[PDB]
Amino acid sequence: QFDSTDETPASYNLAVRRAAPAVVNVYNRGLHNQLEIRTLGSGVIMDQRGYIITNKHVINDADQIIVALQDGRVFEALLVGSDSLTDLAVLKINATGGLPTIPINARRVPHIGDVVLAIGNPYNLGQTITQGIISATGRNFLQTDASINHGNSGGALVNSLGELMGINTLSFPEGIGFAIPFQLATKIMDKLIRDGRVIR
Amino acid sequence: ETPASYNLAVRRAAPAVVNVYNRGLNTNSHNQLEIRTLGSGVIMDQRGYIITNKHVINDADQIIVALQDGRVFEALLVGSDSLTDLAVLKINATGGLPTIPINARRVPHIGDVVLAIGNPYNLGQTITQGIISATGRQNFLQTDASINHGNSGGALVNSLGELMGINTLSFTPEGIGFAIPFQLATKIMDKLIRD
Amino acid sequence: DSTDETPASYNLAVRRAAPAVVNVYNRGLNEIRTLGSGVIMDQRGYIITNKHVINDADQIIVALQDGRVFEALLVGSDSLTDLAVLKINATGGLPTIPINARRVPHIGDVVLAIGNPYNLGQTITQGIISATGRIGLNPTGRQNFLQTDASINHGNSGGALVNSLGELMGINTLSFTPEGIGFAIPFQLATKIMDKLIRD
Repeated sequence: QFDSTDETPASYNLAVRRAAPAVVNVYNRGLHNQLEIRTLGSGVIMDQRGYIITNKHVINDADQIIVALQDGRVFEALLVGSDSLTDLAVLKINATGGLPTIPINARRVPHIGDVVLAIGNPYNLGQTITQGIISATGRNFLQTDASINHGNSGGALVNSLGELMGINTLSFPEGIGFAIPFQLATKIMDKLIRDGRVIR
Repeated sequence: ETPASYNLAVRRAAPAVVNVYNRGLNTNSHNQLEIRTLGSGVIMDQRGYIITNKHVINDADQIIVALQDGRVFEALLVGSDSLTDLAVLKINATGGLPTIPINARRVPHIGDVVLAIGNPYNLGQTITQGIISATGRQNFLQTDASINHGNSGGALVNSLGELMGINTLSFTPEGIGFAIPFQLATKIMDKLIRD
Repeated sequence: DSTDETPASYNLAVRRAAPAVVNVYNRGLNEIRTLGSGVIMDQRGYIITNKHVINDADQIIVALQDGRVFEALLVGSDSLTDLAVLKINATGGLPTIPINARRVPHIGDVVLAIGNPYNLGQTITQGIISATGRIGLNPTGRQNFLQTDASINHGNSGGALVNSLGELMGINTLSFTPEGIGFAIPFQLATKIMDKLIRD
């Protein structure tokens, strides 16, 4: 009939290996005295210093914020700042051995129709990769049909090369989810780190 | 490196997919015109004939068609076919109209990548991606390209931007949507215009 | 213009694998009590399906995409994996599912789910492999499930999850409002379980 032994399966594994290591699980814990998870989501390690972007609604009223990396390391995180208007928050973790960081191509712009992968921790199932495309822009938000669920907020939306296109945030309905464009997220992050708040 | 993308199909076809609005009098209040329902449509040729779904325009007191390039028109119902749930509209434009790419010899195959183009929940034109899941579903294509209220009457195109069908309705089931195949849609349209 | 271009398509995977995926019907004394899918694993007529689909069946019917319809015999089942092995006896040759024992599934690989959701007739849906097992304790309670966003609905259980080459990656389980979260028993395990149920 046919022998597919030497053929190559169509795959986005390259984007996964490049980006997924930098996407963390974020847990919002509350203190009767025992510390339990109140809500959860994802976050993206933006640079070597341990700065991480996540959504503000994921960390609101946390008595403790925990960050878990795909490689097994767990950290208690410091809340650097947050911004309600963009629903973004920045965390800081103090790691010793080096941290994986999300690929960022400063010159790339998402285009409608681009294939994208959503990376997050839906329903605490553990890191999950889902695929779709950029459905619309301007919304400003990117819209995508890459399946997003509770637990994906604050995680990454990357293209087939693993470059960050945005930070998943909202899920409207089938296949309607939104991400904050990476240019805006990066700008808000720098302001939160520099000023501790977004001056407008 | 080049990101994998269906942006070419989008640029070739999305310009011809319109936002359709069915406005009716609010007879429970003061008969003021208000949006009763909405969907999408596909501009089929330069004369301004547009295919949409019959259920989207049923009982409209006024049919509005909005193009992605900013132009807005009031449209006229040419006719409909309840069996296929298709309707044809006509707008009178000047300056030229974007039209949907049609390859009359392309045969849709199960597994072909498709993009559904429409206006779900009136959020503005939205592109979703899936494949052709089955055919002859009776003459209907089935697809897992996400379809939502607002997509009805819009275009289902392949990665080249060629029209594969007119999205009609989705079967909580996930990823089950149907479209009238383009050959049939076209035959029905010419008949409604003609007779 | 686009006359000579070629539409992106997974029709090849479909042509290679879909003929071997069957519609399974569990009938009870009186009609249809429940339905699902199955995968013909070899020419002798051995078929894998899920145990829950055939539990308590008075008569198990198997329908092929080529239009042949058979009454199947239950060879055995395993509630752990929720797999059942059926046997049909046919005069004509039988289409079998492509199996590449050396293929290692990767997170990010494109996959097609093939089954009979809602008894609409065989349906192909596309997604990617979202995860290949879990190292820690998690909601599935298990460690080797393949997870995928290829749309899975009632009727898909027991059907095939294949890659773009048509190679069997796994057997889709019961349907999991979450969106794009579905699970399959990896093919290496399904193959081993089937052999054990056939021999003893």
